[PDB]
Amino acid sequence: GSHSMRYFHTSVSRPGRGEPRFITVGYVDDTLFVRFDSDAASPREEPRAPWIEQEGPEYWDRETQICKAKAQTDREDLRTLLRYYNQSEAGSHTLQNMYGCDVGPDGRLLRGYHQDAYDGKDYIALNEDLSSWTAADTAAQITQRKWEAARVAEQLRAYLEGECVEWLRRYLENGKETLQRADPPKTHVTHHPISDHEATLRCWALGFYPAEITLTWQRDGEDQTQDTELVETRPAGDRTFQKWAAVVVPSGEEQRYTCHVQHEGLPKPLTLRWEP
Amino acid sequence: RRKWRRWHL
Amino acid sequence: MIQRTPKIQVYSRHPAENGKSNFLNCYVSGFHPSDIEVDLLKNGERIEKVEHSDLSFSKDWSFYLLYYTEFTPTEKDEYACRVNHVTLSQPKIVKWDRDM
Repeated sequence: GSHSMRYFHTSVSRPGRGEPRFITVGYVDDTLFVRFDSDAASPREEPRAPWIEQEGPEYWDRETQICKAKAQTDREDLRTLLRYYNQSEAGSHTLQNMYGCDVGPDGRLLRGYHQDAYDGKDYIALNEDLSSWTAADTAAQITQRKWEAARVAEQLRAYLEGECVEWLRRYLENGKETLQRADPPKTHVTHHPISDHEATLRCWALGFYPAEITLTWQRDGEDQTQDTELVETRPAGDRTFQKWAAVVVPSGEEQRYTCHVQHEGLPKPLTLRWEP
Repeated sequence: RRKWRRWHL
Repeated sequence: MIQRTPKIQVYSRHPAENGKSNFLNCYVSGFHPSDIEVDLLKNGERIEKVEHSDLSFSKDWSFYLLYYTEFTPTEKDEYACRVNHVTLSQPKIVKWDRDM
């Protein structure tokens, strides 16, 4: 249904060890599709998904120029942030930026984003109106006045409403065999005795895409959300994801427990039970 | 595709 | 200057079958700053050919990384992930339990 395009950027200064490290990656939904690393041999933006390789060399030239320019801007901005926060030149600091757009099933803009962070904390963010700013502190208010004077929000709005949406739709069409394919979870339940009295039931979901999933345990149709241990959804390494949910159960009572799986790749939700 | 960043902090 | 300690998961790409090729994964997430050292161990020795994903981050700005390598699980061999980060006094070692 709904889709997103995001570009992520990290610059990390390293005083005494050369210029800051700069790494940026682009995502459509949960799929990484481009990458640039300043520390790589002859840095260029590189493809990481098959559907983006069909773009011509002028695409990769422009992308690489933009990345190199961002790395340069970050070097200057990191020096400025030292002044804004009365910091010494000896420490390592981190500058992060994300921007992108969400589009709905009808292919129109749902929301645009552009936000920056310094040393892991919010610095300045474009508001949902794509016309105003939220500054985190008095330093970021200095940036906010500069950006209001230079009409930065109007420049971002043009991109987020226009190019961001148009190029996302292009990618979704060229990558439709993967980006518009939901892979359903392969599911099973395993049984792990703790003692003579109790056992862990673990409900597994493997090999699904996209990462969004809901796993819950029920006993006689009552949600055991209080007693369920969930792991964070984790990448399998092959584009797909994994997750499990576990409950501790009185031995001999396993058949009272059902695991419920919801994912966009499934016709209808699944219910599983432990099978001896 | 990416947006040119043309502003400083 | 916020600091966040990594969360760590060690797991295989596919359910483990002894003698069949697989991928061992060490997923580190939720940490800040981004400098981190991750080793995959086999019986306590560092595995040499380990690949890792490119640095990305979540909505709360915290980083995540995937380290992985091909392996063939046996009933005898013991695998683990060792993580050092500025937020940890000593490196943290997490053993691969195939049931998790």
